[PDB]
Amino acid sequence: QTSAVQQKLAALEKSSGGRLGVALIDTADNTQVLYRGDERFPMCSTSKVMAAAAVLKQSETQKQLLNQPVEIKPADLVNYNPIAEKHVNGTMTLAELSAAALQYSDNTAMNKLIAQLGGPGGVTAFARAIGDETFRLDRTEPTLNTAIPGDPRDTTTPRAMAQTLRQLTLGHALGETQRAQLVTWLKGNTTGAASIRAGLPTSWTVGDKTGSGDYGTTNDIAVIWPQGRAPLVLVTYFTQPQQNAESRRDVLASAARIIAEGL
Ligand SMILES: O=C(Nc1cccc(-c2nn[nH]n2)c1)c1cc(C(F)(F)F)cc2[nH]cnc12
Ligand SMILES: O=C(Nc1cccc(-c2nn[nH]n2)c1)c1cc(C(F)(F)F)cc2[nH]cnc12
Repeated sequence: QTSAVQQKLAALEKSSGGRLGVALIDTADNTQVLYRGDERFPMCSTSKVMAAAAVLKQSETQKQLLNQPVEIKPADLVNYNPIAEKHVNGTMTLAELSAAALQYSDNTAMNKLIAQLGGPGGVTAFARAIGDETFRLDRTEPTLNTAIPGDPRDTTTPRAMAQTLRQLTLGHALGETQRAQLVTWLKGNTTGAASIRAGLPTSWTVGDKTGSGDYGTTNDIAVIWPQGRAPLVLVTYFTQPQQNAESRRDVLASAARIIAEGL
Protein backbone atom coordinates (compact mmCIF):
# COMPACT_ATOMS: atom_id res chain seq x y z
CA GLN A 1 0.00 0.00 0.00
CA THR A 2 0.78 3.70 -0.25
CA SER A 3 -0.47 5.93 2.66
CA ALA A 4 -1.32 9.59 2.52
CA VAL A 5 1.95 10.35 4.34
CA GLN A 6 3.95 8.31 1.82
CA GLN A 7 2.17 10.06 -1.04
CA LYS A 8 3.15 13.50 0.42
CA LEU A 9 6.76 12.38 0.92
CA ALA A 10 6.84 11.26 -2.72
CA ALA A 11 5.53 14.68 -3.81
CA LEU A 12 8.21 16.42 -1.71
CA GLU A 13 10.82 14.16 -3.24
CA LYS A 14 9.64 14.79 -6.78
CA SER A 15 9.79 18.57 -6.31
CA SER A 16 13.27 18.33 -4.75
CA GLY A 17 14.85 16.43 -7.68
CA GLY A 18 16.66 14.08 -5.35
CA ARG A 19 16.14 10.82 -3.46
CA LEU A 20 14.55 10.91 0.00
CA GLY A 21 14.56 8.19 2.65
CA VAL A 22 12.47 8.39 5.80
CA ALA A 23 11.87 6.09 8.76
CA LEU A 24 9.69 6.92 11.77
CA ILE A 25 9.22 4.72 14.83
CA ASP A 26 6.44 5.96 17.13
CA THR A 27 6.99 4.52 20.54
CA ALA A 28 3.35 5.37 21.36
CA ASP A 29 2.53 2.00 19.63
CA ASN A 30 5.78 0.79 17.96
CA THR A 31 4.33 1.64 14.60
CA GLN A 32 6.58 2.57 11.71
CA VAL A 33 6.24 4.88 8.73
CA LEU A 34 8.74 4.28 5.91
CA TYR A 35 9.57 6.02 2.62
CA ARG A 36 12.33 4.22 0.66
CA GLY A 37 12.90 2.61 4.05
CA ASP A 38 14.93 -0.30 2.73
CA GLU A 39 17.04 1.66 0.19
CA ARG A 40 20.65 2.47 1.02
CA PHE A 41 21.86 5.99 1.61
CA PRO A 42 25.30 7.40 2.52
CA MET A 43 25.25 8.06 6.27
CA CYS A 44 27.86 10.80 6.32
CA SER A 45 28.23 12.23 9.85
CA THR A 46 25.11 10.47 11.11
CA SER A 47 27.55 7.55 11.50
CA LYS A 48 29.19 9.46 14.37
CA VAL A 49 26.33 8.23 16.60
CA MET A 50 27.31 4.59 16.07
CA ALA A 51 31.00 5.34 16.73
CA ALA A 52 30.29 7.27 19.94
CA ALA A 53 27.87 4.56 21.10
CA ALA A 54 30.46 1.84 20.44
CA VAL A 55 32.93 3.71 22.70
CA LEU A 56 30.20 4.09 25.33
CA LYS A 57 29.69 0.32 25.20
CA GLN A 58 33.45 -0.21 25.73
CA SER A 59 33.23 2.17 28.70
CA GLU A 60 30.73 -0.10 30.46
CA THR A 61 33.65 -2.40 31.40
CA GLN A 62 36.26 0.41 31.86
CA LYS A 63 35.13 3.11 34.31
CA GLN A 64 38.07 5.34 33.31
CA LEU A 65 37.90 4.92 29.53
CA LEU A 66 36.05 8.17 28.91
CA ASN A 67 38.76 9.97 30.88
CA GLN A 68 41.55 8.46 28.79
CA PRO A 69 43.65 11.00 26.89
CA VAL A 70 44.22 10.65 23.14
CA GLU A 71 47.05 12.55 21.42
CA ILE A 72 46.07 14.98 18.72
CA LYS A 73 49.03 15.64 16.44
CA PRO A 74 49.16 18.19 13.64
CA ALA A 75 48.94 15.42 11.06
CA ASP A 76 45.64 14.18 12.62
CA LEU A 77 43.73 17.27 11.52
CA VAL A 78 41.50 16.61 8.53
CA ASN A 79 38.95 18.90 6.86
CA TYR A 80 36.66 20.02 9.72
CA ASN A 81 38.27 20.21 13.12
CA PRO A 82 36.75 23.01 15.16
CA ILE A 83 37.38 21.39 18.50
CA ALA A 84 40.38 19.15 17.81
CA GLU A 85 42.56 21.88 16.30
CA LYS A 86 42.55 23.65 19.66
CA HIS A 87 44.22 20.55 21.19
CA VAL A 88 46.94 19.91 18.63
CA ASN A 89 50.16 18.88 20.40
CA GLY A 90 47.94 18.12 23.42
CA THR A 91 45.28 15.61 24.30
CA MET A 92 41.51 15.16 24.38
CA THR A 93 39.72 12.51 26.45
CA LEU A 94 37.39 10.01 24.81
CA ALA A 95 34.47 11.86 26.42
CA GLU A 96 35.71 15.11 24.88
CA LEU A 97 36.16 13.42 21.50
CA SER A 98 32.65 11.94 21.69
CA ALA A 99 31.13 15.31 22.60
CA ALA A 100 33.06 17.07 19.83
CA ALA A 101 32.11 14.49 17.21
CA LEU A 102 28.44 14.52 18.17
CA GLN A 103 27.76 18.13 19.09
CA TYR A 104 30.15 19.93 16.72
CA SER A 105 30.48 17.26 14.03
CA ASP A 106 34.29 17.32 14.36
CA ASN A 107 35.88 14.93 11.85
CA THR A 108 39.21 14.56 13.66
CA ALA A 109 37.28 13.60 16.79
CA MET A 110 35.37 10.98 14.80
CA ASN A 111 38.62 9.53 13.50
CA LYS A 112 39.86 9.10 17.08
CA LEU A 113 36.67 7.22 17.96
CA ILE A 114 37.11 4.98 14.90
CA ALA A 115 40.73 4.32 15.86
CA GLN A 116 39.74 3.44 19.45
CA LEU A 117 37.47 0.80 17.92
CA GLY A 118 40.20 -0.66 15.66
CA GLY A 119 39.06 1.00 12.44
CA PRO A 120 35.78 1.33 10.50
CA GLY A 121 35.09 -2.40 10.86
CA GLY A 122 35.03 -2.02 14.66
CA VAL A 123 32.09 0.36 14.28
CA THR A 124 30.35 -2.17 12.02
CA ALA A 125 31.06 -4.93 14.53
CA PHE A 126 29.32 -2.92 17.27
CA ALA A 127 26.33 -2.38 15.00
CA ARG A 128 26.09 -6.13 14.48
CA ALA A 129 26.35 -6.75 18.23
CA ILE A 130 23.27 -4.60 18.82
CA GLY A 131 21.22 -6.25 16.09
CA ASP A 132 21.87 -3.96 13.13
CA GLU A 133 22.74 -6.18 10.13
CA THR A 134 22.55 -3.30 7.65
CA PHE A 135 24.93 -0.55 8.79
CA ARG A 136 28.43 -0.58 7.37
CA LEU A 137 31.34 1.75 8.01
CA ASP A 138 34.16 1.21 5.52
CA ARG A 139 36.30 4.35 5.61
CA THR A 140 37.54 7.07 7.96
CA GLU A 141 36.94 10.82 7.76
CA PRO A 142 36.75 12.60 5.44
CA THR A 143 36.38 10.06 2.64
CA LEU A 144 33.37 8.33 4.21
CA ASN A 145 31.37 11.34 2.90
CA THR A 146 32.01 10.84 -0.84
CA ALA A 147 28.35 9.70 -1.08
CA ILE A 148 28.66 8.32 -4.61
CA PRO A 149 25.37 6.99 -6.00
CA GLY A 150 25.34 3.19 -6.02
CA ASP A 151 28.38 2.88 -3.74
CA PRO A 152 27.59 0.57 -0.77
CA ARG A 153 30.43 1.91 1.37
CA ASP A 154 29.46 3.87 4.49
CA THR A 155 25.72 3.33 3.98
CA THR A 156 22.67 2.13 5.85
CA THR A 157 18.91 2.11 5.31
CA PRO A 158 16.42 4.42 7.04
CA ARG A 159 14.67 1.46 8.64
CA ALA A 160 17.83 0.06 10.13
CA MET A 161 19.11 3.37 11.43
CA ALA A 162 15.80 4.23 13.10
CA GLN A 163 15.69 0.85 14.83
CA THR A 164 19.28 1.25 16.01
CA LEU A 165 18.76 4.80 17.20
CA ARG A 166 15.74 3.63 19.20
CA GLN A 167 17.71 0.81 20.78
CA LEU A 168 20.61 3.11 21.68
CA THR A 169 18.64 6.05 23.07
CA LEU A 170 15.39 4.59 24.43
CA GLY A 171 16.11 0.87 24.67
CA HIS A 172 18.80 -1.25 26.26
CA ALA A 173 21.58 -1.51 23.72
CA LEU A 174 23.67 0.51 26.18
CA GLY A 175 23.76 0.52 29.95
CA GLU A 176 21.57 3.03 31.75
CA THR A 177 24.20 5.70 32.44
CA GLN A 178 25.62 5.31 28.93
CA ARG A 179 22.20 5.70 27.32
CA ALA A 180 21.66 8.82 29.41
CA GLN A 181 25.04 10.20 28.33
CA LEU A 182 24.24 9.56 24.64
CA VAL A 183 20.87 11.33 25.04
CA THR A 184 22.50 14.28 26.81
CA TRP A 185 25.03 14.59 23.99
CA LEU A 186 22.38 14.44 21.24
CA LYS A 187 20.17 16.98 23.06
CA GLY A 188 23.13 19.37 23.16
CA ASN A 189 23.85 19.19 19.43
CA THR A 190 24.70 22.57 17.92
CA THR A 191 24.05 21.74 14.25
CA GLY A 192 20.41 20.64 14.08
CA ALA A 193 18.01 23.61 14.09
CA ALA A 194 17.59 23.78 10.29
CA SER A 195 16.96 20.02 9.79
CA ILE A 196 14.33 17.73 11.39
CA ARG A 197 13.64 20.12 14.25
CA ALA A 198 12.68 22.92 11.83
CA GLY A 199 9.74 20.80 10.69
CA LEU A 200 8.37 20.02 14.14
CA PRO A 201 6.30 22.01 16.67
CA THR A 202 8.65 24.15 18.78
CA SER A 203 7.49 22.73 22.02
CA TRP A 204 8.90 19.32 21.18
CA THR A 205 12.33 18.39 22.41
CA VAL A 206 14.84 17.00 19.94
CA GLY A 207 18.21 15.31 20.17
CA ASP A 208 19.78 14.78 16.75
CA LYS A 209 22.88 14.19 14.65
CA THR A 210 23.23 15.79 11.22
CA GLY A 211 25.37 14.82 8.26
CA SER A 212 26.23 16.02 4.78
CA GLY A 213 28.51 15.04 1.92
CA ASP A 214 29.00 15.16 -1.81
CA TYR A 215 26.01 14.69 -4.12
CA GLY A 216 24.27 17.28 -1.98
CA THR A 217 23.76 14.58 0.61
CA THR A 218 21.88 16.03 3.57
CA ASN A 219 20.91 13.86 6.54
CA ASP A 220 19.56 13.98 10.09
CA ILE A 221 18.68 11.32 12.66
CA ALA A 222 16.69 12.32 15.73
CA VAL A 223 15.08 11.09 18.98
CA ILE A 224 12.06 13.38 19.65
CA TRP A 225 9.98 13.92 22.82
CA PRO A 226 6.73 15.49 21.53
CA GLN A 227 4.34 17.51 23.56
CA GLY A 228 1.86 15.01 25.09
CA ARG A 229 3.16 11.90 23.25
CA ALA A 230 5.65 9.04 23.85
CA PRO A 231 9.00 9.54 22.09
CA LEU A 232 9.55 9.20 18.36
CA VAL A 233 12.64 8.21 16.41
CA LEU A 234 12.99 9.77 12.97
CA VAL A 235 15.59 9.30 10.21
CA THR A 236 15.63 11.60 7.15
CA TYR A 237 18.22 10.92 4.44
CA PHE A 238 18.50 12.87 1.19
CA THR A 239 20.91 12.65 -1.75
CA GLN A 240 21.04 14.19 -5.22
CA PRO A 241 22.28 13.24 -8.68
CA GLN A 242 24.96 15.88 -9.17
CA GLN A 243 28.29 15.62 -7.27
CA ASN A 244 28.34 19.38 -6.68
CA ALA A 245 24.70 19.67 -5.55
CA GLU A 246 23.84 22.09 -2.77
CA SER A 247 22.75 20.82 0.64
CA ARG A 248 19.01 20.80 1.30
CA ARG A 249 18.30 20.86 5.03
CA ASP A 250 14.92 22.39 4.20
CA VAL A 251 13.90 19.08 2.54
CA LEU A 252 14.58 17.27 5.81
CA ALA A 253 12.48 19.86 7.69
CA SER A 254 9.71 19.34 5.13
CA ALA A 255 9.82 15.58 5.57
CA ALA A 256 9.62 15.95 9.35
CA ARG A 257 6.61 18.33 9.04
CA ILE A 258 4.77 15.77 6.88
CA ILE A 259 5.53 13.05 9.43
CA ALA A 260 4.34 15.21 12.33
CA GLU A 261 1.19 16.19 10.46
CA GLY A 262 0.48 12.48 9.84
CA LEU A 263 0.56 11.34 13.44
O1 LIG B 1 31.20 21.62 7.69
C1 LIG B 1 30.38 21.29 6.84
N1 LIG B 1 30.77 20.82 5.62
C2 LIG B 1 32.08 20.61 5.15
C3 LIG B 1 33.19 20.48 5.99
C4 LIG B 1 34.44 20.19 5.42
C5 LIG B 1 34.58 20.10 4.05
C6 LIG B 1 33.48 20.19 3.20
C7 LIG B 1 33.60 19.97 1.78
N2 LIG B 1 34.58 19.25 1.19
N3 LIG B 1 34.31 19.28 -0.14
N4 LIG B 1 33.26 20.09 -0.33
N5 LIG B 1 32.77 20.46 0.85
C8 LIG B 1 32.24 20.47 3.76
C9 LIG B 1 28.92 21.40 7.10
C10 LIG B 1 27.93 21.44 6.12
C11 LIG B 1 26.56 21.55 6.42
C12 LIG B 1 25.57 21.57 5.31
F1 LIG B 1 24.88 22.72 5.23
F2 LIG B 1 24.62 20.61 5.51
F3 LIG B 1 26.02 21.30 4.18
C13 LIG B 1 26.08 21.74 7.71
C14 LIG B 1 27.06 21.70 8.68
N6 LIG B 1 26.87 21.84 10.03
C15 LIG B 1 28.09 21.74 10.56
N7 LIG B 1 29.13 21.58 9.60
C16 LIG B 1 28.45 21.54 8.43
O1 LIG C 1 33.67 15.97 5.41
C1 LIG C 1 32.76 16.44 4.69
N1 LIG C 1 31.71 17.11 5.17
C2 LIG C 1 31.43 17.36 6.54
C3 LIG C 1 32.44 17.49 7.50
C4 LIG C 1 32.09 17.69 8.83
C5 LIG C 1 30.76 17.81 9.20
C6 LIG C 1 29.77 17.72 8.25
C7 LIG C 1 28.34 17.83 8.69
N2 LIG C 1 27.92 17.60 9.93
N3 LIG C 1 26.58 17.79 9.88
N4 LIG C 1 26.22 18.12 8.65
N5 LIG C 1 27.33 18.15 7.86
C8 LIG C 1 30.07 17.50 6.94
C9 LIG C 1 32.82 16.28 3.20
C10 LIG C 1 33.85 15.45 2.68
C11 LIG C 1 33.97 15.23 1.32
C12 LIG C 1 34.97 14.23 0.85
F1 LIG C 1 35.37 14.46 -0.39
F2 LIG C 1 34.47 12.96 0.84
F3 LIG C 1 36.03 14.16 1.62
C13 LIG C 1 33.10 15.81 0.40
C14 LIG C 1 32.12 16.67 0.93
N6 LIG C 1 31.15 17.38 0.30
C15 LIG C 1 30.43 17.99 1.26
N7 LIG C 1 30.87 17.72 2.48
C16 LIG C 1 31.95 16.88 2.29
